[PDB]
Amino acid sequence: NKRRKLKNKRRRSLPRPHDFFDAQTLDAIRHRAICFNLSAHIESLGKGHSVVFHSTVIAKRKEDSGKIKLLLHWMPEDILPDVWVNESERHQLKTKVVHLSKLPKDTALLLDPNIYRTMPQKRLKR
Amino acid sequence: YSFKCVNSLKEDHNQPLFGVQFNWHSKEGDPLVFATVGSNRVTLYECHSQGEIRLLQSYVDADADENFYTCAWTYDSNTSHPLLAVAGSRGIIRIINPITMQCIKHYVGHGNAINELKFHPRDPNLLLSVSKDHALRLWNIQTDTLVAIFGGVEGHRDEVLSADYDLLGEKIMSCGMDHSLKLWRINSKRMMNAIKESYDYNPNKTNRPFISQKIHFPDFSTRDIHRNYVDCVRWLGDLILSKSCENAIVCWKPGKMEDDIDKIKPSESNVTILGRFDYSQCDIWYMRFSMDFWQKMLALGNQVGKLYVWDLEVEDPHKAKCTTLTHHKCGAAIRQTSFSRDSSILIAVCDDASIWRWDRL
Amino acid sequence: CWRKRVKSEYMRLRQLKRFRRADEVKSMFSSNRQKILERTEILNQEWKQRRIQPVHILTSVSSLRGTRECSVTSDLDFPTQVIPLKTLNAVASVPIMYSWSPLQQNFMVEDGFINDEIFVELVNALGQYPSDKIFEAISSMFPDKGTAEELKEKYKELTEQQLPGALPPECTPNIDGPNAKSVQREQSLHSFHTLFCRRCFKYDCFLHPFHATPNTYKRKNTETALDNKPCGPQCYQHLEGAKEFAAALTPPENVEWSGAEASMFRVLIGTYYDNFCAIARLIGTKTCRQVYEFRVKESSIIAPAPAEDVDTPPRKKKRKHRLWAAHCRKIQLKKDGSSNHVYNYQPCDHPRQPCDSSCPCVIAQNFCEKFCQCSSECQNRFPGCRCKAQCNTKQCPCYLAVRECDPDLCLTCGAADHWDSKNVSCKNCSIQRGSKKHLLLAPSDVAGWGIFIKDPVQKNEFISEYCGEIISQDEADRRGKVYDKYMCSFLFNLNNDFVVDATRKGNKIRFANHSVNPNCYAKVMMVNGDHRIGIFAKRAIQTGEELFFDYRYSQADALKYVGIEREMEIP
Amino acid sequence: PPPATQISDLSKRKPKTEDFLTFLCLRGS
Amino acid sequence: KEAAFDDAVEERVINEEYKIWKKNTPFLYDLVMTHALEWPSLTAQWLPDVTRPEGKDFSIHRLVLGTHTSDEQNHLVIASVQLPNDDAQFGGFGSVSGKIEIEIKINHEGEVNRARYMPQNPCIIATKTPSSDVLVFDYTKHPSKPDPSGECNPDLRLRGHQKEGYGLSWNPNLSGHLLSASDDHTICLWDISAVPKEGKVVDAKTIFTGHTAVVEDVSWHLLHESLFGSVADDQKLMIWDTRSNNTSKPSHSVDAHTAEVNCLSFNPYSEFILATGSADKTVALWDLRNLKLKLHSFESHKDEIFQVQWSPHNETILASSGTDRRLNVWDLSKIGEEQSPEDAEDGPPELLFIHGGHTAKISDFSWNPNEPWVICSVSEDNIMQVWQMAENIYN
Amino acid sequence: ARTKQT
Amino acid sequence: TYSSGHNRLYFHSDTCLPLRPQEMEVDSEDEKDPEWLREKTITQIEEFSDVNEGEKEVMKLWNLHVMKHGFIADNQMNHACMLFVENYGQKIIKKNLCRNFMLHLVMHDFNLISIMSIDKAVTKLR
Amino acid sequence: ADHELFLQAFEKPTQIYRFLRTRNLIAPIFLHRTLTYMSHRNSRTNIKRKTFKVDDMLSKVEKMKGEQESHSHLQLTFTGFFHKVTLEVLLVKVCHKKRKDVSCPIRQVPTGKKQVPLNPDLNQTKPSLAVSSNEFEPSNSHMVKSYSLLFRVFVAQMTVFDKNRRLQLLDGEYEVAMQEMQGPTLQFTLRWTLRIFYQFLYNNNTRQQTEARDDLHCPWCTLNCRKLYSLLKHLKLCHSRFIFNYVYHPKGARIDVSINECYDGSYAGNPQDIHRQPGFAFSRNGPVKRTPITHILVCRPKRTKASMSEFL
Amino acid sequence: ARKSAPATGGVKKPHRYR
Ligand SMILES: [Zn+2]
Ligand SMILES: [Zn+2]
Ligand SMILES: [Zn+2]
Ligand SMILES: [Zn+2]
Ligand SMILES: [Zn+2]
Ligand SMILES: [Zn+2]
Ligand SMILES: [Zn+2]
Repeated sequence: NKRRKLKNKRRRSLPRPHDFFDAQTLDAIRHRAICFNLSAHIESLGKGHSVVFHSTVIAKRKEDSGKIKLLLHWMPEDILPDVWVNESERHQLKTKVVHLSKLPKDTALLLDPNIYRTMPQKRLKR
Repeated sequence: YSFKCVNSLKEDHNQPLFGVQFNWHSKEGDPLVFATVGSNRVTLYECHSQGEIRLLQSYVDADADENFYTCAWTYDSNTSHPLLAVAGSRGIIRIINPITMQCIKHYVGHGNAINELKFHPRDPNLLLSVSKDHALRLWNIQTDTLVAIFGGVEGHRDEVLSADYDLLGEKIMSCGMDHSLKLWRINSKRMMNAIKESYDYNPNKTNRPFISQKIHFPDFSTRDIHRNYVDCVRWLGDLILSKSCENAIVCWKPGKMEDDIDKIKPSESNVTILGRFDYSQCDIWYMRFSMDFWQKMLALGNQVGKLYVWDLEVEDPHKAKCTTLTHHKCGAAIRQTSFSRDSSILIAVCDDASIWRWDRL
Repeated sequence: CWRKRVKSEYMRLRQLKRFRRADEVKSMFSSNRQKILERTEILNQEWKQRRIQPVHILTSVSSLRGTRECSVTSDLDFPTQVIPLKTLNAVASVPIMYSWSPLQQNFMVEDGFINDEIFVELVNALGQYPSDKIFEAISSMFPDKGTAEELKEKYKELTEQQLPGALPPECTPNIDGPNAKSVQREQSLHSFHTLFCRRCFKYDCFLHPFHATPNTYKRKNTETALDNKPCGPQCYQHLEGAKEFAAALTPPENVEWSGAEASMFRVLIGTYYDNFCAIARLIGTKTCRQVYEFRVKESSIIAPAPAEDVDTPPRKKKRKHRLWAAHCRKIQLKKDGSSNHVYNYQPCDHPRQPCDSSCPCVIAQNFCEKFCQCSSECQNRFPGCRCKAQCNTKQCPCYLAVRECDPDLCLTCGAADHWDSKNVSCKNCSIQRGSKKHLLLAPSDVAGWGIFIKDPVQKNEFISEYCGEIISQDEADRRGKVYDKYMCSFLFNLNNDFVVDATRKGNKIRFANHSVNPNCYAKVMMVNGDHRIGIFAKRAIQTGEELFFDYRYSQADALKYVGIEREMEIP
Repeated sequence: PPPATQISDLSKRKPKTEDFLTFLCLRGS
Repeated sequence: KEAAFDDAVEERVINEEYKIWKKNTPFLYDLVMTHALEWPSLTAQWLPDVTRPEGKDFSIHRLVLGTHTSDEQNHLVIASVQLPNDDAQFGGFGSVSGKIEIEIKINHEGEVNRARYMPQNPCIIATKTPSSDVLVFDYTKHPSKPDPSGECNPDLRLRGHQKEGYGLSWNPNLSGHLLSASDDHTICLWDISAVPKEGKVVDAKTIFTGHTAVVEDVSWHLLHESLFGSVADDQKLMIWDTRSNNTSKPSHSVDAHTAEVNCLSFNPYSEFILATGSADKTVALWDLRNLKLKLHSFESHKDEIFQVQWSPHNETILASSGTDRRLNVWDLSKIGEEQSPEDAEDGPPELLFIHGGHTAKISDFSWNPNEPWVICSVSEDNIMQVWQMAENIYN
Repeated sequence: ARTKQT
Repeated sequence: TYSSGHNRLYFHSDTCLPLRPQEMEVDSEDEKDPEWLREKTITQIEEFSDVNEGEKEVMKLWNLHVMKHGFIADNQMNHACMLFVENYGQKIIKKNLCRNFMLHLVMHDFNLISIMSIDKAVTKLR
Repeated sequence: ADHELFLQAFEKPTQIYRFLRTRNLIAPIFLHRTLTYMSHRNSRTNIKRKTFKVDDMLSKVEKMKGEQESHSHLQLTFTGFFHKVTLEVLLVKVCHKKRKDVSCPIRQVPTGKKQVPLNPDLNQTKPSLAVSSNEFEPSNSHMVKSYSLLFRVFVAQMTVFDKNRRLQLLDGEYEVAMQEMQGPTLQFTLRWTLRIFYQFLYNNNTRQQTEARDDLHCPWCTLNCRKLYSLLKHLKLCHSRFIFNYVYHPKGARIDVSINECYDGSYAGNPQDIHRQPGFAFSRNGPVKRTPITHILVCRPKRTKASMSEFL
Repeated sequence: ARKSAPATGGVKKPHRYR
């Protein structure tokens, strides 16, 4: 309207508007949420907004000079790339907590197969 | 025929199971499987030797509070897979593919609760559903087109709560809460044309919907059989078996004994009451009897769990004695029964969510 | 003395009868069993020609963890089984709707064991074998038996189906048939006159009771100019004898004068009364000279054609509306002082008596339409439109109280012409013409099924008529008890005598919901002698907007049935 | 129970079973 | 398959996201004007003219849209929208029901792949076709109501292609020069300045075959009448120049992106600046003087950028529409500036608006002239929404 | 008559 | 908020199935003469025993014609009889029951048609 | 109201909202800094007189500053292999995402064969070396995402160049860990040349009191709303599946969270698609006809101040 | 309970000059 009174947001009893998010999709969400919590510990160690990564040493490096380094591999796998850290990094960076926003946007889609999906994955046109 | 109790299940939801059907389309050698519908739950079971019963599958309508009280089995003629149609209080039909484990079709349009489902004996794709909306709808499950609607000005004036194809699928005898039994012929010219046009329809190449046939006028109607709610009806060949609140399953026939079912007129106003089956303690309604595939035995249960099995192969089943099978642990009202295709096993369901297995000999 | 013998014979005959019945049901059961065996055999053979894939158990694959658990226990030694329970995909439910039938016009409808077979068996069994003692005995012991005099009369009678059968008392088959015997004109036309309803031209009227006055009513016989003209070689004139016969009215030959031809000649002469040329032309099995000969023979047999007619001398320049207004003012000041009620219209016929205070329509406070047999210039009749524009204004008489434009009376407004076209200019001939607006059915707000409008409609525009089945008020209360217990009523009050029920029949407009602030209003209009309910737009309605109209319920009833007002911040 | 570590009550309802991270928030009995 | 189940769950969550955005619409926009076209539109470009009736609290604008149908006839429609010129509004916020009306429709020989108007003569509109030819239409020579007979004769047709095309742009300086690109590796040119004797058919004048892959949209230089860019599936941007006496070697050629490049837009307010967008989820902008060097790239889209358009009335503001059901508007005056941690959490400083109002691929979009900040975005799900970002987001 | 259940 | 057009999914009144957008354009699904009414009039005519076969057929065809065309006025029955002759006239000759229709015409006793209309209808039937 | 019903009714929206937490934290739906009621986010002003004639100058200066490394030669000489037999080494390259294939094209090139004596003894040699070539050209670097090498005696993949084409391997002795495909180790050397409370209500019979520390953050999506008004607005708008009532509390706030029974969780897309049969529904295989509708859900909001009186 | 409609309105008075 121009300036007249607007309609109320609620009344006595209106017909049900249905719910598109059914219990089948909700069961899918619950399964995927339990899987994501078991893998990433988002709601336990990640403070709800971060996913934790556990580092395992793959390669041990000793350089030409008097320095050594270790290769880090992360438990959730491809969500984070392998990096090289010095010997002193052990027992100080065993588990790193990375915010959901700081995760690499190309590999953050591998965390969960519903984070983003190209809906018409099969395209009849361009 | 003598039956014995070998198994007595009990579902966890503790809600009445108003329906149970053996999969009569399974071949010989593959195991016996049946489905029991009750509350919002649909379950599949398997029958093995020596009383062994195995819960195979289970489906639930977790939203909108569906009360399943019907089931019916069929197969996919193209791909040979089984299909189970379920319906209930919401008036929606759900064709379930038990091997792919998902509901593959819904059919909304019944104006009220559906309390019976029948599949055409000569056509798996044709499904019949009666409902509280005073009408019967014949659905096609190949193409999701409603072939016909049975009701209207001369249809049932109250809840249609049972129907049955004749054993060759040429007619349907429907019974409702109006104490009336009505006959609808599918072998008519217009109904065959309706099936044919339902098979060759696809919305993607036409701008018009499928022209469903509205059949207001049945080929027969009678209120002379029962004086109360007639809650079950089956075809004993050409003689119609009908059940109501009065403790008797009445075997009757349209017209006089000289006339045949093919030549009765829509205006015929007389019936022959040629027999009745006497039982007791089954006053409450929506209790359903079900003869076996060969129509040689007829089973029914009463409010106290006494399962009356009659022998329809006797010369005169009118005076024949029943078998009144019972178990001391039963007592809840038997809702529906089903025999195997060979009728070697008889199953039953009760109001306390229990399944009882009886084996012939 | 005769008691025990009659009792013994009655028991033995009834024993034979029910033994025969038992044998018949045995034979029927055996034949039905044979049919069952044959058909089940062919079905079983059909079932063996394919293969069905066996269903296997289910395990949690999709939604591996977090699903519900389904279990079944056993009273016996069998172990308890547990399997994952899977949820079926949700399906969009639909609102409840009981069965109803389409209707674009009203549909008037009306409001221990015992059988007759045992009485017939008693009559025929005892009738085969004075005999009054048997009836007296069978009435003496049995409390339920009696009327021995009728039994004795039946015994004296043939006690057999000696009646003519399906033939009526006056057998008048199709005239084109081979046994169409000659009968009187009223006898041949009796069915049409009794069954045809003039109010809506339907044989066996769907909304008017057949208990109405037949075609035997006063009418003018001046249907033609009676112009004299020769017919041809055979004619009612141009011959000396033919001319003499024509002059006398105003030798016969042994022609093939069939009974059908004679009956049809009688029928045509009972409607034309003056011209044998047309009658000869219409009947192909007749010669015009022979036509005149048979007419002369019939006139000498019973009577000639009277051909009585009237001219209605009185007339005036304003003999239609001013005295109409005076008569209406008189009837309103004497009895029709208020509009608290409205009666159903029924045509009144009199033996030349005038439509005084004893007239059923005048005492019903209704104007006589063209269906009344009042008079050609009945002062109580409604004259029609003189308006030369749109008839949606409160200044036109027909629209004024609540009435539509009669298509044979309102001539200038345009309710007569373009009968086969939607393009009309009267705007008050809509509900008669069925000029309904396209409506869509969809699950509405407030309630379940509601009606919606496709294209926008301005205010005071017509929307589909509220059709239904016309019932009585007592039947209305009867079925409305059940409807009220179901909390869903389609009853629309039409007048003080009848009421429209849209439950079992109707049109799309039956789904229009209720609202204290509606976009539509309903008025009961007099449409060609019939009260019909038209739905009109109270304001301009947008496309796709839901239609509401006030039910005018009592406050308690409105609150308890349709109390959902759709709004909470209106003030 | 009124205490919540970060969102603990909402994190109880989602993985209510399946031996998930609810083992560390048993205080919400 | 599991793919169908994931698609179903994605549909549910996408609907929930649309509900959340629709709930949050008033605080992100100062105009959202939705419409569900009866058939999805692959093209969206505002006509330059604007009508401002006296005393009316709105103005009339027009669109160049299309209908890409399933089986029935395809039309080149021109819409008419009403926008709230005043601060009050546009019953409703203006006319009771008049907000969007489609009164222009010309029958098409296939779906409207691309539809662009001639800047020197907006009445004539060139359009691409899934067929091998490119057709031009003058909506002043065709009836407002389409002829239901069938195909409609265009003003004329342009050949020189062998299969479907997507690239199209008119010359903003030379009146009568058109560019098109197709799935053939060839970019063609036509002289439409004067073809009276062409007989409804105009053949190609010069064909540029430099690329070796699917050539995507080609856009002329805004201020220079002889240069035009080109992007293709060859993962390279090559900038061309006419009157060069050649058809295969362009003026420049640089590997634009790591994937197929399908976008091109020269900045109207800058002589040497263009921006490209590719399937690598990045938007890149170059400089004409230093083609060898790519001096920025925007990383916020999720699947694939399909349309990049420069905002008129603003030199430093760019918009890209992707398959991620998001239309991004980039204020590249904020490139690489400091931000608070929760500020940086939302995205790069170059981002100042994500359009989350579409639940499908945004097929095309176009800023409108004569209104500083109004965009029209069309998607494959029939939903076309004219929207304006909130005022306080900029300035 | 009525009373679907016991 | 604001809306303009059809905001919801519509259904068929007779089947309660969803209404496709292609189905609204050229179909209102409500005709003046439903088939159930035609069958009802046929059964009701045959329910009467006094009327002969020719009378039954005459009332059959006349009722069907009137329901199809929906005549409501007295002045439109000359053309109604003409249209009955043109449309159903071939059925009368096939039934060979023309005498009982000409008998139906004489209607005239109800002052609905003219005698000239009767003559014209009988002439047109032949 | 049973407690289990309360738990189910409050876990139905919690599940979806916490899934949306992750989904929109990785793939945003809109920028919360652009919402009118979190104007505190994006503190940087919009004032700018930016010019396009200095972009190239700045970029060239930055590139010249950053142009530090542009370097670019080994033989296999296989040796033993630590372990508590033949081997081959492959240079495996990963291409870039293409339309043709949904996965990153991965390819390796053979460069020789090796024999590795298992578990060599200390000082028993009489660490292997790598093999390198001109396989890292910038023209090829544009094509491929990154460079890597693979071992197999049991696999071990090693990356030489990062995603930014930055060298990460240097001259030194490496010891990788084998995979099943400490423990099995391959050794080699090479050189390269307000305390806010929440209350949960259900049918006025089940009640739960929850005080959430890290307050002013959204419990459902951990969104940081530094103002209480902003938090309440975010809850009511983004999380409308509940009904929130703000009640004043000493030294904080009280929010009465209850289920929104009137939430319009219907399918906002095509109305017809919700009644299609499974499989055919939500096909997205092409165009669909639908009746046109026009929605004006924003025309000109009044843009009032951040008044706490909006919630009572 | 029955849905109702408003009643009649009346009939025009005879026309007469002032
Ligand atoms: Zn009548
Ligand atoms: Zn009267
Ligand atoms: Zn009168
Ligand atoms: Zn009278
Ligand atoms: Zn008038
Ligand atoms: Zn009038
Ligand atoms: Zn008029």
